[PDB]
Parts: sequence; structure tokens; C-alpha cells
Amino acid sequence: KAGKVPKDRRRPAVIREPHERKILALLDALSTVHSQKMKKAKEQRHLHN
Amino acid sequence: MLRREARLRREYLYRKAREEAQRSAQERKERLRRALEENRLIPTELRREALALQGSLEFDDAGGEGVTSHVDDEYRWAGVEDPKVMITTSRDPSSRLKMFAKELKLVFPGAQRMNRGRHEVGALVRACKANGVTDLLVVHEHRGTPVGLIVSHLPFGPTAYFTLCNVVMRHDIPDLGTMSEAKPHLITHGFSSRLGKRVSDILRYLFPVPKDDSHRVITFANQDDYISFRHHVYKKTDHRNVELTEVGPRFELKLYMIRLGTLEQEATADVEWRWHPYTNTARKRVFLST
Amino acid sequence: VYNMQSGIHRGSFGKDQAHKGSVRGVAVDGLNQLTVTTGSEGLLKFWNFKNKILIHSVSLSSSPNIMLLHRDSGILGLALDDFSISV
Amino acid sequence: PDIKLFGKWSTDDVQINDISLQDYIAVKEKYAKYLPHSAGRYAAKRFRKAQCPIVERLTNSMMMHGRNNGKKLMTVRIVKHAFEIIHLLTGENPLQVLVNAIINSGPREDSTRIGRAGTVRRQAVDVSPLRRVNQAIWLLCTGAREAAFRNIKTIAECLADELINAAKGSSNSYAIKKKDELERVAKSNR
Amino acid sequence: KFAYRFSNLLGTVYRRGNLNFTCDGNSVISPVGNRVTVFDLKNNKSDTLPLATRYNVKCVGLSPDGRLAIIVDEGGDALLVSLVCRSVLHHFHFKGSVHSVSFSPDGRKFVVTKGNIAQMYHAPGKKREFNAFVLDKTYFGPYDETTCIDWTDDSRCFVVGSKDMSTWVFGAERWDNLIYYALGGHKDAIVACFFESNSLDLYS
Amino acid sequence: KALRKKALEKNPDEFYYKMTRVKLQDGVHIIKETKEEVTPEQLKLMRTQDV
Amino acid sequence: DDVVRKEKPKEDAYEYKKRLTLDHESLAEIYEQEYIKLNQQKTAEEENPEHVEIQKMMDSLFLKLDALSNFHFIPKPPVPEIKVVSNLPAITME
Amino acid sequence: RDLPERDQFRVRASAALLDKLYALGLVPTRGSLELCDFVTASSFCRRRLPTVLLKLRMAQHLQAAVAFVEQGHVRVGPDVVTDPAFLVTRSMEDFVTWVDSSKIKRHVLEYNEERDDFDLEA
Amino acid sequence: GPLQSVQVFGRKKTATAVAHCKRGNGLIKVNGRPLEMIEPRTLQYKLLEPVLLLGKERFAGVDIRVRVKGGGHVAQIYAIRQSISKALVAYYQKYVDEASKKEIKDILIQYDRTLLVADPRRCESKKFGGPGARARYQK
Amino acid sequence: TFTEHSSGVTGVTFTATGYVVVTSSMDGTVRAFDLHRYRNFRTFTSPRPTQFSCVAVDASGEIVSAGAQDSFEIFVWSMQTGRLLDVLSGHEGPISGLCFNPMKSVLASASWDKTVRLWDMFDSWRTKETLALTSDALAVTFRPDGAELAVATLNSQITFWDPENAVQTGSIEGRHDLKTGRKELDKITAKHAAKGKAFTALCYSADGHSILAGGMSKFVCIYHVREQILMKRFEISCNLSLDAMEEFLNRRKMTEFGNLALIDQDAGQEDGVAIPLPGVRKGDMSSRHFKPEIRVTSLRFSPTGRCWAATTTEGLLIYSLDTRVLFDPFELDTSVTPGRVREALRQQDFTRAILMALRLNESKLVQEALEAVPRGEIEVVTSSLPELYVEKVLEFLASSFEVSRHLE
RNA sequence: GGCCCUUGCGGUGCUCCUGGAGCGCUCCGGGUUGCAGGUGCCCGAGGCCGA
RNA sequence: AGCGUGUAACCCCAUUCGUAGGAAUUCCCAGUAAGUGCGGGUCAUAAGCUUGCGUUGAUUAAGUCCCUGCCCUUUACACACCGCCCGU
Ligand SMILES: [Mg+2]
Ligand SMILES: [Mg+2]
Ligand SMILES: [Mg+2]
Ligand SMILES: [Mg+2]
Repeated sequence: KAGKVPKDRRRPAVIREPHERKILALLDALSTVHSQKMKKAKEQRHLHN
Repeated sequence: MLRREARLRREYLYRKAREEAQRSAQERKERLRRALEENRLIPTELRREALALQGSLEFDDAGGEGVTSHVDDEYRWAGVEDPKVMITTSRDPSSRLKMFAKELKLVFPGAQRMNRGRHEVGALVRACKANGVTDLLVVHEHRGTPVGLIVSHLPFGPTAYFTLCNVVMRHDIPDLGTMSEAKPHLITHGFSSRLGKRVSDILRYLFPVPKDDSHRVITFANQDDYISFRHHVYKKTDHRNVELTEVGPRFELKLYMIRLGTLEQEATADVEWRWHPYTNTARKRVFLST
Repeated sequence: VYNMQSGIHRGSFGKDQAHKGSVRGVAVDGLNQLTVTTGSEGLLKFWNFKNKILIHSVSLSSSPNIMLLHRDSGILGLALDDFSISV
Repeated sequence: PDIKLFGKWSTDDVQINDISLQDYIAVKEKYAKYLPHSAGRYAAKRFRKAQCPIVERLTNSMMMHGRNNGKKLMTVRIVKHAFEIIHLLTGENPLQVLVNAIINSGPREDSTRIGRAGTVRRQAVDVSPLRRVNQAIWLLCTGAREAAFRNIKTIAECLADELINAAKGSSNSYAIKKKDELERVAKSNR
Repeated sequence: KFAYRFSNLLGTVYRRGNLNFTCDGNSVISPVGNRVTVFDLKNNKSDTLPLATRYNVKCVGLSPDGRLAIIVDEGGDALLVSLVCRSVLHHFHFKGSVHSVSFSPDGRKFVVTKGNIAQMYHAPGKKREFNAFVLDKTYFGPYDETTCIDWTDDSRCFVVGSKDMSTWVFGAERWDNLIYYALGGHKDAIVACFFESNSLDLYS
Repeated sequence: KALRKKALEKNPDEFYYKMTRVKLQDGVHIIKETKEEVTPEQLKLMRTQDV
Repeated sequence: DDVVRKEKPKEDAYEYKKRLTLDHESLAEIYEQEYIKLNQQKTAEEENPEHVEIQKMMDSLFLKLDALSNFHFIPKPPVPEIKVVSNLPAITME
Repeated sequence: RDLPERDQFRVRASAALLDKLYALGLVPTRGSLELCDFVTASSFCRRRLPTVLLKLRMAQHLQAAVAFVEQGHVRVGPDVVTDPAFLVTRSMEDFVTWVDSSKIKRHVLEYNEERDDFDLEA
Repeated sequence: GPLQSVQVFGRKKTATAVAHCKRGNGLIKVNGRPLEMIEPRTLQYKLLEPVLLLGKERFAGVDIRVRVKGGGHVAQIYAIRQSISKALVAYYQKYVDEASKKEIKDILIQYDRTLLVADPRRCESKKFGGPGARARYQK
Repeated sequence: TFTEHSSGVTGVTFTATGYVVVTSSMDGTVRAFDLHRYRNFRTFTSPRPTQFSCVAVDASGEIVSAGAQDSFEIFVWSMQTGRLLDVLSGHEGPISGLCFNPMKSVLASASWDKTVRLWDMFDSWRTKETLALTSDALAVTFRPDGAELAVATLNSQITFWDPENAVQTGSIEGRHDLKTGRKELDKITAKHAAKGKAFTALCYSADGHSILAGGMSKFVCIYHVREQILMKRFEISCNLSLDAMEEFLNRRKMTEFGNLALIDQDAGQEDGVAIPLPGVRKGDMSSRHFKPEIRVTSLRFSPTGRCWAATTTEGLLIYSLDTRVLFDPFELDTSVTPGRVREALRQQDFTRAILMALRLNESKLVQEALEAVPRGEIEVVTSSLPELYVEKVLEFLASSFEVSRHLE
């Protein structure tokens, strides 16, 4: 895991503007739906074959 | 030595897997041989590759060992050398368990009994292999009566598990005397199935080659998967009339497990045969007789 | 005494000094058992090599000049200032 | 360096006055140890226990007598306390006292036995030095154990008194009485 | 305390080289690998000489008187040794490999055959010098490596066999009638060549 | 059972080049994360970017 | 129904003598018959060229095979046999 | 094979031949003479020390295995073997191991957390 | 330049001790505690045997830390003694001349061999051997 | 010469009393031969086909013992019976060597599991002892008195143990002393090879005060056992026609592509007679036969004590006592000189002359002193002779009988 | 310990005699070189594998 | 301390208090006798019982056939030694 990082070595995280967070959340929601649809369609192809 | 022992085990397991294949190859060879000796059709299965089997027939001779048997590999030194038997008990034995283990030393010729203290089971097997111990016996007790017996063949031989039913020891019977200690004659009766032949082989190889004039007899009789152990000495008072006097312990055996490995290999060894009591037809089935 | 491999001092002979005058010659026997030294004062001393304890002292008629030891035979050669050789 | 038992009892001044028992009492420079606890295997071979230091032998023989077996550190502390009490009372080396007690407690001849159902007959025979040492240690330990039983007195003081009396040669000790009776029976049976 | 000296080399009687009998003929000189042993058949004795060499002995030459001997290894190092005192007298280094060494029966000269040539040297004298042997003459006859040497009884001429299927006879001194002569008639390597008792008549 | 049988014929003298750079931890083969190996000049640039 | 003794290829010097005495039935006559039989068995080997030829080529192969193993092979047990010694001084054996 | 099957000479010779081949490892089992016909030149190569090192998992690469013996890191018993052309017997196969005071053995012990400076370097 | 350090193992039954010896001033610690604080103190002299055999002069130039795990009290104590002795011998071999190592090793062996060589106990009994002597049994 | 053995001879020995020699071979046989009738009267073989590596016999001679390459067990037979008494098991790995105690009749055997085991033959309870070692053991030898034991180990250490007490008396380091040279075909250097080589031959002197060690070298090392130092190094051979003689190979023979030893190898193998076979270490069919490597195969010291022998690749080497090697006087003084010796001879003061000549260790002076004494005065001189000089006079007499005309 | 235009630091380019393996050279001498029988050698891939 | 993935006691330092099982009989040789704790219930057996694993660790003995018994024998010619079991 090696999660630990020294205080001097660590850097502050990026702070996002609300605009791109709306875009980034939209893509992940679209990606979640698309991934589910392809996996469901795979089983239908597997069953019929 | 440890590397040598591991190498011999892999050699033994490798030969065991291919034993069935050689038997089928051997069987096909004899069918071709009969077809050649008596002028007949080659069987349709043997029609192809017939020349190769014919070439093999010329190469076969008495010099070759023949088809291998896993039983023969386990008991390699059965006839040539006398077996060496060691008897031990579970940790903290009872008073009567030590008395039973003392009698089993007398029954088996050349057997030795050693105290079980704080010895690890794996350490015990290592010492037995180093000093050439052939067979190891472990006996269990319940409330002062023997209840279980384990027979292990040290050179990666089979391990057989038994349960004792009706144990009567010499120490309970007063004024018996001393035993004959001669090399005994063995009587095997009631074993007809393939498994019964397998079990009787393990019990018989515990004993050395006797003399022709020996008067000591040990009997193993099978009846409904229960093996009865009897020890007798006989005197010929006259021709055709013989008298029998019972000596030594008397107990019953019921086998329930055979494993390929030694008793230090519980987690790795395969099970050749196991008793299944929850089978739907387990009540009406026997395995030691046909 | 110094170690050849590491160069570490391994002790000295005598409480403060081995001899009053200059040390003319030193020698160690083949078995590393006895050590012999000479001084300009004219004394011949024998020392144990291990524990560095004095064994015996021999007075010389003249001051020693050079000294060599034949280890195998155990024979010691001394050349003195009076032109004589003592064995 | 100098090796002293328990860090305070020297072994160089200890000397043995019996020529026969010099080879069977291990107290000298090679057998000098800081503690009577070495975890050695002295019962593996015949005659090897003669190489065991006599303090360790006394510790081992004091574990079998009147105790739950296997408690060796307690016996070591008992021996240490007994040696301290001996030094306080007498003012000399307790190792010398132990050696003198073992020398005095050892019988010189015993009676070998010829026994039937009716009566027993006797014959005086000699005793080997190893059996002398073993029997002297056994008698001293048994005397200390029987003295300490059912009395308001810890085992250390009884053991110290037993060694003091045996080394002195007085008749107040159990081991001296046992030795005298055994040699008397052997003398009467010559 | 531990004062020991080498005495004899048992277990070996011949490795490589040429065998020789002593002058009287009772003892035999045999090279055993690095060393040389004398076997006295007269007294039933074996004696390994104390001398040692860097390489295996290839050539052993004996002086006619029986006092001196020359022992040469494979590498070309040569030792002049006295058989009477069993001590190595002197050292020498021939530049190249020598096939054989032979003394003249008179005992004043000896021939060393090396490479394609044969070099004739004087016998060692009583005078002691840094260089053991003074080179006298050189002969450069054969095509290929020379093998064997033989001397006439009068020590006037000598003969050398060679690998070039021919034998060359040379003169110890420059004779007007005979400087050198060559003999053929063979289709393989010459192994040995000999002379008569009192003639130049020869065998190949 | 398959894992335990493989331990029987394990050779203690077996050698792999992966063994040189990796050390066991309690018998478990943990792959430690690779280092970054930053330099002081690089380190000073990160702190200026952060402020 | 006992353990049956298997057949040994090795024959010790104590059972070899036993075999000869059993069939024949003084010591020299027993050895005399065996010596004649052993020579007769030896002779028949040489008159069969095929056994002779194959014996020599077996020897060549076994010598080569032993060196490759650096003389680490399973040994052959010694056969008990009879040898003829003559009544003459021991100097000749030197 | 051409000899009669019921011949004492054939039986003794056949048993003698197969036990030598089995000892060197050229033949898998001491069966009939049919197995004696399967030996090739490659059978001898499989018994060499570098390829036996490969099977024992001491080395994973054949050029690496040849390197180890040539650099004196493998021993057969107390003796150290440098010649790659060295046919190892089945019995001798049990006793091929890293020579002591070798760097490769140090790496093996370091990985297993069994590195002892006293025992190894001594 | 680089630090001079040696790590050594000591074993006794199921007790295992790891000892690290480096250049230092004479500090010897076991599990972060001094030598005198290790229990039981009845065998405390058992824990002090090497230093008393060698003196404070030889231990004055090294720091040793011991980490012991497993087993009981006595096995742990013996493991710590073995680890200390072996670590000191290894350090004097690697970073000091061989003569001091040889003499110290000879002293330690002459006192007690278990300080440097661990001898685990196996099962050897008369029951393994047959009745009677090795010779004269069955003729 | 005896030719009953078909394969190579691994070990030989003599019985303590009789003129009987016992031999073990790779045939699987141990054979006994007598020097009275020159016959092989007894042969011992194992019930299981095994090959033997070494042999040891008791001082009584009733017991014969041998060890195996593969079965890893010791076989013990009776000499008079000829049957197998027992098989000793417990070792792991091949057995390095066996030896019987000269005075106690117990067996010491070394194995490659870092152990030396002691076996008691005439013990009712079958006592056995184990001596653990840090490294692989190669040789075991007893001192002639039997009170000390020596083990050579693979780390080149010779450890001296007390057998009855099972305690290690001492140790000797000898890796540096066994100087080893590189063979012509070796890619590694001499030091790297030497890091993996140890002593393979050990031998006590008759007095036991010194030990001899040998192995993969041209040097035999003589050590003082009590002081644990090397007294002397003997150079067995200086022949440079044998491989590995020198530590550093000549830079002259190098070219760009190496030393090219295979060409000289084939030039050597032009001897013919057989065909070289790949991988054979020794023999005619071995590739490296023309230039065999230098080895001290075995060392032994005479019971008489005036010589010692070694079997090496060169052959059998014998080294004998010689007065010329070292001057070893006993008790010198300025009065002790041959002039005073001949003076005391002239005044017929035989005892003082003989004593002072014995204080010198020159054999000719004591020879002249003893031969000067007329008969009838012998007993006076013997009575006047002190106890210490008796052994010196006996040693001189024993030396004298060999080369003196005046036997009686 | 010594060092004073220095360094617990690093690198280069030439020279440094072949055991057999650069033989043959003081003088003298080098001119007229004065068909036995041979028949060789080479040709096997099957993994108790590792990755 | 050491075995045991199915949704520590014992010991140790100090404080206080204060005067057990006949006659017979069985078993046991080294990490053995004896003490102490901690787990599992594994296709048989096992519940106040069965079996693992660790901790501490001894006294005596290493040889005779006297008693009580058992197994065998009294028909490979080195040297040396030895020189016929008996009865119905
Ligand atoms: Mg118990
Ligand atoms: Mg317990
Ligand atoms: Mg009670
Ligand atoms: Mg419990």
C-alpha cells in the first residue's frame, strides 16, 4: 500500500472549479450506464449461442 | 537424504499414474499374439499398429521387469528382508494402554516398543526412516480400552486406519505363562474382494518368513467387514487329532480408511478407499467380500 | 607488537620499557613461544610472546652489535663489540 | 580472568584430600562455572556424569527429593541461599565444605546381597568411587529433605546444617549415621 | 625435530625417454617422469637421484668413462651431472628441442641434434666456466627434423638419421675425401642407423 | 491441498534473478513500490509551483 | 498362507557348498565333479560364435559407459566357483 | 533380440544392460529391451550438468546454467565441477548444490531471511 | 566511510534471536532493554558469560542489539547468549584482524561450545537398535 | 601383486598382528589376503548391490568394516565367520571415512551431513555418539595413543576432539597454507578456486606431537598440534609438466584469443592407444591424461617412525630421517667437544666419554665411543648409564644394526 | 605522524625479454647428389524438462 | 510460547499468617519419568471424555544367566586355535 508520505514531501491537492466537476461527473455517469449496457448485452449473446 | 527421499516419492507417484496405461498396452499385445499363433483375423482395433506390437513381441523377454505395480513398489523388500516394526501410543497413555502396547510387541516378531513423550508426529517418522524402521504402529485408547490402531508403511507406503471393538488382553487372564515367540504361521480367511486382498497384504507383510516346523499360528478371519485376530499354538497328540490352546490378545478390526502416504502426510496424501456411512445404501453393503 | 593485517598495536614488552638503552636486536622463535631482545646496556632478556612476562636475563661481557636467530635448530648468534661471537 | 561460582565463591583454593575421589569430583579450573545450570547431556553415556560439575549434580539431585520435578531455578536459588548461610555461619569457602561433606559421607564398603524366601545372607564388598559420590550426594539430599519436613525451617537452612555437620564429621547428621551403620553391617559380615 | 629428506620414488619405473646401461653394464638408467632412477641389478637395488627438473626428461646421454651424464628435459633445459658423486655439476639451456644426445666413444666430443641441424660440442673439461659447453661445429644437412645419432669407433665420422627419409653422414674433422654424404632408398621416416665394428659400413 | 503438495518438492536451493532485489517479509513476497528519486533542484521547483 | 521367500541372484559361500553336497550324496570328489561341470560349461561358450561375438562387443560398451559415469555403477555380485591350485612352492606366485 | 527368448545368456545380458542405462538416467524404467531402443545422442545431452541444473530450478536459462559451472558456483559433493560436459548419475543428482562461500548462495539466503554471516563467510 | 555492521542468528528450540553488531561505544541491548533487566534474573549470569570471559575492553568498541522471539524463558536466554557470541566473533573476523578472532573463538569454544554452535536434540534410543551388542548378535 | 579385484581399489589396510591385508573395491567386495600362502582366503559382500569406498579393521582383527557411496550405511562383518554381523544406519549422505580406535575398539565415521559418529562394537546397550560440525567432514584419524581425534572439514579446518568426553580440544585453520594453482583450462583465478577447496588427507606422526595435511596442492603441511601453527611445508614435486603447479600462468603464452590450450591438448592426445571421451576425469579415455593435475592422494607415516610415505600423481614418495638435514644437540656446554671425547677415551673413562658424546647427537662420535669400549667393561658402563640416555642408546643401536658389520 | 600550487575524488595513451614456440653466424667447411604390400571416414528427433 | 479462517499458566520479586491411602500387583531408560498451559472435534471412535501442540525437566543403569522364561545348535580347511554329545 505505502500510503504514508512525509509532510514536507506531500503536495496540496487540485481544487476544481464547479464547471468542470459538472462535466467530469457527467462522463462518469455516462460511462457507468454504458458499461452496464454492454455487459448485459454480452450475456444475451452468451445465452443465445 | 531429504533430497533423495523427495526424488524417490516423485518417481513412485509418476509410475503409479501410468500403471493403467501399460496394462492396457500389455493387454492389446497378448490379443495380437494369440491371433498370430492361431491363424485368425487381427482384431479391428489391432489392425492398425499391428507391426509395431509385433516388433515389441520380439523384444519382450524374461529379463525385463514387466508391467509395474504400485503394490510391488511399496512392498519391495517384503520377501527378501525381515520387517522392522515399531509400536508407540498417543501422548500421555493410560495404565492399560501401556499394558496393551506391551503385548503387541510380543505378538510381532522383532517388534520394539518406545515411550511416547513430547515427540512430534513428523519427528517420529523422520527417525523411523533414518534407522530403517519398516512399519509403524500407533494405538489409541478410550477410558482404558484400546479403540483405534494405525498401521503405516514407512517408505511412502500405504497407511491403514482401524477401530478395535472387543479387546481381551492376556493381563486380564490370570496364570497364563510365557509366549512361544517363534516365527508364526499365518492364516488368512474370508478376504475375497480386491479390497480384501489389499487389506490382507498389509497385515501379512508385518510378519517375517516362518519355519516349516513352527507350531505358532495367527489367524485373520473376515466376517461382514469385521476382522477377527486370533493367536494359537497347536500340539499333535496323534495323527489327525490336534489340540488348540488360545494364547495372546483377542480383538476385532474394522477398516475405514486407506491413504497412499505416511501418517505424517494427512494434509497431502490421497485416499485410496474410504468408508461412507451416510450413503443411501451404506447399511446393506459390504466391501471386504464378494 | 603490531598486527600485519590491520596495523593495530597489540601491546608492549616490559612495564615501561624493555631495555634501558637502545634495542639492538629482536627475535621470535619458530613456535611463537619465546621472544629474545638485546639492549645496548649489555643485557639479554627472554620474553614470553603471548602474555609478555619476563623469563630470564643474561648479562653479556660486551655490548651486542648484531643478532640473528636460526629458528629450526633453536640456535642464537651474537656478535659483540669486542670482535668475538657468542652462541 | 577468574571464574567464581555465583560471582563470589572462588575455586582455585578448593583442594581434595582423598586421592581416590580426585577423578570423580569436578570442581577444578576446567569445570569451574558461574552457575550450576548448563543444560548439558551428562546421562547420555556411561561414566560421563563424572565430568559434570559437582554443584550441578547437587542441584539435579535436590530436584528429585520432595518437590514437583522439573523446577530447577528454585533448586539453584536454594543452593545459593544455602551457600550464603554456610559462609555466614562458618566463614570459609562453601565449596570446600561441600567437598569435605561428600568425602566424609561416602561409604568405603557395602554388603552385597544373597536373598531367598526364608532368610538373607550377606557379603562385604568394595564400593567404586562413582557409587561413593552418588550415594554421598543422595544421603546428603535425603537428610536435608527429611530435616526440612514438618518443621518451621526452610530447606536452605537444613541443607546448610547438613553440609556443615557432614564436613565437620559430627554424628548429628543423617549421612554420617547412614555411612556408619552401613560400614558396621559390612564389618560384621566379613 | 622434523628433519626428513626424500629417499626414493616408488611406483614408477618408466615414463618417457631413452633407456641406457651404465659403462660396466650391471646397472640400468631409467627416466621416470621428472626424475632419473638407477637400478642396480647386481645388488638388487633401486636409487632415485636427488636431482629434479622443470619438465619430463627426453634425452639422457652417458659419457664413455661412466663419470658424467647429460640429462635434458622436454623444454630444452640440460643438466650436467656426475654419476660417481650423484650431484648435478652444471646447468645449460639449449635453444630448441633436442631429439637425442650422443657422446663420441673417445669421449672428447658430443653431438646434439635439434631442429634441422646437428651441433658438435667439446666434452666438458676440468676448468670451471660460466658456460658449460663450448660449441665447435654445426651441420645443416637434412630437409626435416633429425632423429638419431651414431658414431664410428675411430671417432672420425658420425651419422644422423632424419625425418626427410634420408640419412646424412658427416665428418668429425674436415676430410678432403669426405665432407658429407647423403643416403636415400627409404619411403618413410628413419628410426635408427648403425655402423660396423671397424668400418664405415652402415645400416639404415 | 494443491498448495500443500507443491511445498513438498520445493527445493531450498532454487534461485531466481528476481530474488536479488526482493526480500521476503514474514515469508510473504511483497512487491515494494519503486522510488521516485527526486533531486533538490526538482524539489525546489515543486514548492514554488505549490505556493 | 505365509510370506514366501523370493529367489536371490546372489549365492553365498555357505549355501553354495550345501548345494553340492545334497545332490552328490569325500570333499575332493565333490569338488572334482563340480570342477568338471564348470569347465564343460565354460567350453560350450567358446564354440558358439554368436555368444562369443556379442560378449566382446558388450565388454567394449560397458567399459565406455563406466567412464562416462566416472565409475559410479551398480556392482555385479561375485559368483562362487572352484579354482585349481597346485602343490608347488609359493615363490612362483611372485 | 535375435537370440532365443528362453536363453540364459540373453536374460543375464539384458538385465545387465538395462541397469547400467537406468543408473545413468538414459532409460526411464528398467522394463523390456524396447526401452533400450529409444536412447539417442540427445539422451546423453539431457544428463549433462548444465541441463540438470535447469530442471532443479537453480537456473532458469541454459546459458546462465553453463555460466555458473564455468565460474565455480556448483559442486557435486565436496568436489567442484567446472566442465559442462559432465554426465551426472541419478544418485549423484541428489547432491548437486551451490558451493559454499558463493555470492549466489548469499542471494538465496538473503531472500529467505536466513542469511547468517557467521556460518557462510566464517 | 560506510557503516561496519554484521547481523547474526542464534537458535534454541523454538526461540530465535537476531543480533546486530556495529561500531559503537559498548552498548548491548535486548528488545530495547539492558542486559541486567532481562528476566529471569536467576540465569542472569548465564546472560553475562561472554563479556566476563572476554572483558569490557573487547566490547568497548561495538554496539549490539538483540531481538528475540518465541520459546520459553530459558531457550530465549540461551538464544541471546549464542547470538551475542556469534555476532561478536563475526564482527571481529570481518572488521578486525584474524588473530583476535581466532583467540576469542578458541576461548569461547574452550568454555562452552554451545556459545557458538547450536546442537539440536534428536531422537536416539536403544529401541531403534536390536537386542544385544552390535557384534555377537545372532552369531 | 593380486589381481582378483576387477574394478578400482578404493582403500587398503594391514591387520595389527598378522601379515594380512584387507582391501575394498568398486566391485562391491572387500577381500582379505595372506602373505604366508598368497591366497585370497576371505571375501565379504553386501546382501544389496553396493560399492565400497573405504575399509577399516580392528586391532584385534576379528572385525571388518566398510562404507558405501550410495546406501549411506556401514557394513560390519566377522573375520573368522565371514558373515555380515550388522549394518549401521543413521548417517545422511556418503561416508567420508572410517577408522577404529587403536586401543578401545570403537569406530569413528565421518559423513557429509556435517557429522562424525562414534560406534561402540562391544557394548551391550549399543551406545552411539554424534559429533556435530559446522561444515562438511572429509577425514577422521586417531592419534596412536587413541586419546585424541582429528577431523578435516570442508572449510579447511582441522578440529581436534577428545573422543571419550566428546569435547573439542582445538582447531587449526589451513586454507591460506594450502596454496593452489590455476589449471590451464580454468576461467576462474587461483584464489576463487582456493576459496572452495579444503584438505583431503590427514596423518598423525608416531609421537602424535605433529600432524601432516595434504590436498589439491604440491605442498604437504606439517603442523604442531598443541601450538596450532604450521611447522613446515614440503614441496612434493617441482615438475612443470603437470597441470595447476603454479599460481599465475605465464603471460608469454597469451595471445589475443586466449592461451589456446586445446591445440596443445590435441598434440598431447596424439599418443593414441585409446580415444578421448568427453567428461571423463581420469584414465586413458580421459581428455586430461597427458598432463594430469597435481594431487596428494594419500599420506601415511611409518609405525617405526623413521620415514613417511605419500601416494601422489607422480608416484609413491618416501621421506626418511637424515642426520644431515638438521643439527639437534640435546645438552651442550663449552666442555662438550669431540676433543674432550677422545681425551676421555684415551684415559679409559668410558662412562663420561659415552655420556658427553651422547649429549652431542653426531652418530660417528657415539659410534667410536661404543666401539672403543672392550668387552667385559660393558656391564659397568650400562650400570653407570642414567635413565634418560637409555632411550638414546637404544635408538643409536637400532640405527646401527642395519649398517654395522659388528652385529653381536 | 611527516605532505603546504591541494584533494576520504576519478580516468586515459605508450614501454616492460614466448619453456617446448624468431633455428641456423670466430676459424674450418658445402664440392662431382654421385615405383613391396594400403577400402578409410560420416549418417537417431521420443524429455519423469524449465519458462 | 506453540498448533488452530465455512457469512497463557507454571514460573519470578516482594507482603501477611502459622502448627496422603495396607496386603498384593502393574508399568517404566533421555528431552525419558513427572508437573503446567493452550487448541481442534477433523466421513471411524470420542463429551465429566478423545487427540494435537508448546513450556520446565530429573535419580539410577550401559552387564550377567543366579531365579523366571524364550530363540537356536552338538557334522568358505590363510595364520593361529581346537580335536567324537549320550541313551531308548
Ligand atoms: Mg508424562
Ligand atoms: Mg510431557
Ligand atoms: Mg501415593
Ligand atoms: Mg496437559
